[PDB]
Amino acid sequence: KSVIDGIPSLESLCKRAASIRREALQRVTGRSIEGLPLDGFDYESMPVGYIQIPVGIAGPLLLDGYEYSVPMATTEGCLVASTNRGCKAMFISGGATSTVLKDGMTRAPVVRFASARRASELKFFLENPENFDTLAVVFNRSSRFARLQSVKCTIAGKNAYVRFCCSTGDAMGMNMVSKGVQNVLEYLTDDFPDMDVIGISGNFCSDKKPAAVNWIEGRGKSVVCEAVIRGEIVNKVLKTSVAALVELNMLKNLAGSAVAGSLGGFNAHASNIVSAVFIATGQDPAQNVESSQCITMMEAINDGKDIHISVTMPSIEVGTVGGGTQLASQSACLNLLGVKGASTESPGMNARRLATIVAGAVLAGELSLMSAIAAGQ
Amino acid sequence: KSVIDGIPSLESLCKRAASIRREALQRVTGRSIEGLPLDGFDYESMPVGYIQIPVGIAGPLLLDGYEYSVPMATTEGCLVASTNRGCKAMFISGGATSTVLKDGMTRAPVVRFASARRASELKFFLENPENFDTLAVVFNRSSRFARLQSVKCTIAGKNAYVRFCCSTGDAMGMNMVSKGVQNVLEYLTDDFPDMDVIGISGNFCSDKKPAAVNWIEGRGKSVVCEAVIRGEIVNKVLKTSVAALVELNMLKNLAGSAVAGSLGGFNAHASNIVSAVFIATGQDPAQNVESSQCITMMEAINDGKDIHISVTMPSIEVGTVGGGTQLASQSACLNLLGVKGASTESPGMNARRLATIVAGAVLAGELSLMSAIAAGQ
Amino acid sequence: KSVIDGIPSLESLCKRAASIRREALQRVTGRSIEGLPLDGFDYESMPVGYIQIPVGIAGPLLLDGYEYSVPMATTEGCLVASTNRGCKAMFISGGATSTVLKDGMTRAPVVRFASARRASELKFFLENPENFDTLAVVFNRSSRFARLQSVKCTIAGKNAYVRFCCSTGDAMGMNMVSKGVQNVLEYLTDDFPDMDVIGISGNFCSDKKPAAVNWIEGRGKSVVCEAVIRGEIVNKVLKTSVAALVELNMLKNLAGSAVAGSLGGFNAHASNIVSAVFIATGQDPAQNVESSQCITMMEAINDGKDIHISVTMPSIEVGTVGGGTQLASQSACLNLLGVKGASTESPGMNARRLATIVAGAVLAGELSLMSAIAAGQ
Amino acid sequence: KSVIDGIPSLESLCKRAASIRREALQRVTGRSIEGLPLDGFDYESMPVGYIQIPVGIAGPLLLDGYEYSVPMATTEGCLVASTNRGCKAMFISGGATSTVLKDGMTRAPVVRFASARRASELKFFLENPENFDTLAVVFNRSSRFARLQSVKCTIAGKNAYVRFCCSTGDAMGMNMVSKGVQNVLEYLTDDFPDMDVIGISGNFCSDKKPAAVNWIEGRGKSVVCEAVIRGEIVNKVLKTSVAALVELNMLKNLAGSAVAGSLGGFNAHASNIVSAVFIATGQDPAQNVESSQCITMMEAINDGKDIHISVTMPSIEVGTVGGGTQLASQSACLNLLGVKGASTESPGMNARRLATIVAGAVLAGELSLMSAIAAGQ
Repeated sequence: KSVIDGIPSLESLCKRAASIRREALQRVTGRSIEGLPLDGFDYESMPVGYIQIPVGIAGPLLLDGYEYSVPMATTEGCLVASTNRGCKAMFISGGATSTVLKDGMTRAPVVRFASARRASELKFFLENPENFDTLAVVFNRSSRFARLQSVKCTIAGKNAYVRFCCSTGDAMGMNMVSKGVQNVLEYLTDDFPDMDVIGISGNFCSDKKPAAVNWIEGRGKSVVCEAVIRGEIVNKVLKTSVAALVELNMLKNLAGSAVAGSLGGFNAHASNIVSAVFIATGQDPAQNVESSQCITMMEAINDGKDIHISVTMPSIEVGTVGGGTQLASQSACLNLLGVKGASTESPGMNARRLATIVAGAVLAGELSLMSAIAAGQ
Repeated sequence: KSVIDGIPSLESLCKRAASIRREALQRVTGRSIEGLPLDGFDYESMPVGYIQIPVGIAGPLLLDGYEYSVPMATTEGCLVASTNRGCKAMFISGGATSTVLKDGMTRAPVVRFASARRASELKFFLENPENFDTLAVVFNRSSRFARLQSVKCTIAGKNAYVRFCCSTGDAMGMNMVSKGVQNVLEYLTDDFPDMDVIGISGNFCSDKKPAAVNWIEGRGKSVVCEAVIRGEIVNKVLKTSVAALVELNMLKNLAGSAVAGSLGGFNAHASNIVSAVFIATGQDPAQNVESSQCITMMEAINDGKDIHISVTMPSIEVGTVGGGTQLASQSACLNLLGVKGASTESPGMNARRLATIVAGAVLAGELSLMSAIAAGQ
Repeated sequence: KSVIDGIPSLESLCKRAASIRREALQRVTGRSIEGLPLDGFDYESMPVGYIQIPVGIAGPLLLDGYEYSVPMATTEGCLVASTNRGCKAMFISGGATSTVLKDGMTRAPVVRFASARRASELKFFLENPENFDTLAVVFNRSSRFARLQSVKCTIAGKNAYVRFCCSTGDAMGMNMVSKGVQNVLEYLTDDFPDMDVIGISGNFCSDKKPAAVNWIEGRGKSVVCEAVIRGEIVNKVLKTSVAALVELNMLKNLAGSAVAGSLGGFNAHASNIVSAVFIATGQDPAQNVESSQCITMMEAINDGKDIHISVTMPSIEVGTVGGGTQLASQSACLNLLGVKGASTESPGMNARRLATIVAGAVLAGELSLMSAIAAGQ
Repeated sequence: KSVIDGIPSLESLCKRAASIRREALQRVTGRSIEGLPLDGFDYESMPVGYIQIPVGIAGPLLLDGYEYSVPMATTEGCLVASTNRGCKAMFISGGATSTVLKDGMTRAPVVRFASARRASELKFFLENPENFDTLAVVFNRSSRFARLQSVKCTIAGKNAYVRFCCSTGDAMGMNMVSKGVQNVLEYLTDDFPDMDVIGISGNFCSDKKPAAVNWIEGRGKSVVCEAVIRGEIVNKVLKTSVAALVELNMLKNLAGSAVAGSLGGFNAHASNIVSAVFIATGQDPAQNVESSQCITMMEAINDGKDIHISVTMPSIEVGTVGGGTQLASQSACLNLLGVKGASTESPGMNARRLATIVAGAVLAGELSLMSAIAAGQ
């Protein structure tokens, strides 16, 4: 208790230190943090406690022939219940099919020269296919798992925003892409000694921000997920018509988002589902900003009898290794999905499958909410 | 254990039911969820468990003359440590000043008519100042706390996207604005019996999506937060110059975001800080998407000797009543900030103060990360 | 010819001076400008000649009960021919109906203070309804025709972007809104002597740039134009189906523009028609950038038998007085439309009608090109 | 005159026909088009006349070591005069340096399949480097000058937006890229007989619309143009300081455009200069919408003594062959610049040089207007 004393004049004595700081904070603050638990968490895995978010289960989600019980960390029973209704409707409709369209994490440092002419010489150097193997060798010293895929260099005046894209195995891969970029920036001091490195991120990555570069180019896992709901199931189960769902999608998710001046927001509530699964599975909750990017498409097929439904999500940023993924509670949620840790089969397959599951759960959420709106007409 | 049996052929027997579903899920799934705790949570407050996120403390944050210990729910000690460094630098610089520029939650139903001419008659009706008091009376039956502020009606063909804005006291207010919109849509069946209500949300709100309507118009709390760091402190404490910080802000947060095609992403990592405080204080983590919207400005003042730093955040969506805010752990975090529950002084003052604290913590995070980048040159 | 001499050692001796500069330019340049005419133009109305663009006629365009022969200044006979086909199809379909949703030109100076707190005091002052009549009196000294409608002040750090909106009679009104803004900025030196005026335009207007402020808020004339094409005419004349046109609109103008990351570009070729009419009628060709902003909507009506078609154009910037509108050739084109000069009925009615004609011609162009694409399937 | 009769009962008897239609139009319309000339134009090169726009000269513009007299087709003497002031300031500052960063015209058809899985198979086929030479051979039958550079396929649900990029020699190249796309779509019916071609343009090109695809990826000529103005010239000639110009650029062209929600509009008035040169040189005036895309950068160099100024313009769409470029008056304006017709040296060099001249004239306009604003403080 004398430790709490010196309040007078943290960075520690983990749990013992955790306990000391709590009393110091309540004493100095004058505020009770009574309902914030200390006990029940391994702090070895400036902590003062931990918050609790309840995990609900949505499913079974039938995806590429497999059944998933989707963990959703949220306050609202109504989000789990609604996603669950979407899972049931797709389960009797042959389930969902996912396709991974692209897989690579990006980092875009800003560097500058004395002229745009000189900056353009870095661009032409880096984008010359003959130089790729050398840049990749330098980059890939980053890690066992780092594989450079591309370098795109955008010039703005005497500045270059140099977008590196690489695979990172089952890691989300922000630390890996960064080490790789540092290798290439050090290697470049030979042919480019006039280069000033302004920052490891020039906001062209673009990390934890909505950006057209990510919508156009993708970032992390670019995924499309689709299902066909038969007319008879749209009528009997979803209590609407093919026509009403197609029209609502066009008026709400396409025209409405257009009128609102949306960037990547051509969907009903992808953000709700992405956030809940992200927190359950120990992802970075700040990457929900670009991971929720989605265009929902609903089209009449088979002479207007059935509906083709899809979500296209260009920038799902997930990993199954590192960060919050290796805490006990979040690890258990990845294990439920069968994507805990690195892939046995081939590096990155677990993080890819996680991305397809997010997209499948988003498709279920879109079908359920859009059906409820349409049925309520 | 026979309950787990009928697996054969949730919506319950709260904790007792919670326990039953867990065994049913592990048995049916074939997957261990061993490290997901059941015990230690009041389920009365389809749950199968809860995840734990550790809470670190950033501060003291000196804001409008008061000192705050900012709870940050995150995996990374480095985010708390960095935000803490920003708090110290501002604490010796006279602290931060916040200004609330606007406060109101929005909902934008999509309705349609047989013609754009007819849709325009709803627009001119709703936007006619003589009709406001009648619309407000109908709207404000929503709640003791519901106060209609404005109605803006955007026409797209024969469709109207009708944006309602109202104060909601200390509630985030999505349910309140929605009840109010339903009152007005029912009242309108008199003068507009030809009106088809397509949906309570036409994506023009715009909720949990990045949209220019929210950047231009605001949503929830629109806040600016500012501080002045003296040259001598920029040199000795932040290990950089006024010139280097102003140039990095222009090249990274302004030019870089512009080159990336950003919408509201004119900042270094507002999303990181917003997400951590949002989860600590039981906010909706999906509203991080628009609540992270921020332009960071850094300008040389006093003949280039000092630096004026600010964040302008048009759409911070927070409440201190309802949702996750009334769970034990998240309640304790609001109580630390002194903004638990409804305002004693005047309804909405707690949710406003919470918004200013988020903006202050974001300013600290921006100063710390931008200083570290600049100092690393 | 000695004048051309002093080539030796812009701003003049109008036609006489025009002729002198031409020889000086060919002599000094070494380049023949033989095919650029000098004769045939009244230079009294550093000119070296004039270019010629041929004027084709599209119509009759049946709009709000009147018939128009639409002058289109363009190189391509195919653009006039296609727009003409659209006019015919609408002419047998009952013609088009326009609605003016808003009419006001904007200017947004950037001003700054020592703090965001102080900048916010200008915001609250300017947006306080009690101050409006005083601001309007100061503003409206601008002109006989200047009528202030609104002032919106956006704060970014210690800077204010102050958006003034006013009616300007039949003038496009950029010079009028500017004089009015100067009056208000001078009047404000009393209560705001600390205010630094950084520029008369802070790019928030936003003039001759694509900006979400103009898409969301409008600028100049905000217009919707609509028509109904009967199934039998879609089949027999346009050689397609209602279903094919609705699907093409959703896949091309909505989904396609969304995938492209469009701002206000939810249309097939509004820009082609706007540019041609703008140049014919002596408008500012640089304002084509925001005047082409358009969402094209095509919806099945009457149990899928007929198609409702519309264009919604939030920022058509036109005048019938001042600028190029009072040159001989462009005056003749306005006179063809019956909108030459100021309105006899009421100030602004000619410029409003011109805006509805542009929207009608755009609707015709959209119907023709979209029908040709659909029919080509 | 009996021809005008049958008014009774567009497509012709060129000038003879031109004359007939004029009387028919005045008779039927009741409107005089007296000041629209018929005589003075070769109609062999549904015309009813031609408009006249006066051509002013800006320069000399010193660009990559050469001097240019820049033809500007505009109503306002003040735009030519202002651009002229910018040319003088750069002329005594060592002139401007341009760099072409990319050169290729794009077309993006929308095609669809029964599934996103099947659509993804077209993507992987088209983006497989092993298939490139076959696709290029099929594409390049388009023309002597058509050279396929890249194919990027974006999937949205069961739809593919397939972006083809090719060089087109000195032609703007919209017709060439289109023939090439038709070759590839016909060749694909072998391996993809299930493919439905919805349209030759799916708005992902993106032609005559502001789109992030063009800002991020470029379209036509991507150009950067730069100059250094010495402190002594900023003081004595431009009547401002290096500090004031850098601050105005950051507050107006960067922060202001950001606050406005601009896409590619990070500049003062690029649109004004682009439109004037486009019309003078017979370019497509509708392509001003994307050709005006520009970020203006102004940075203090040499210990704050001098200013580095640049424009980066990702999508300048110009040709010197075909369209309006081969009319007499517009041909004379290209000839003044020394870029009339196809390149003798190497195909495309004339259209590239034209693009660098536009960028140089835009830089001059930006320097002049920004200096005038700064000097007026």
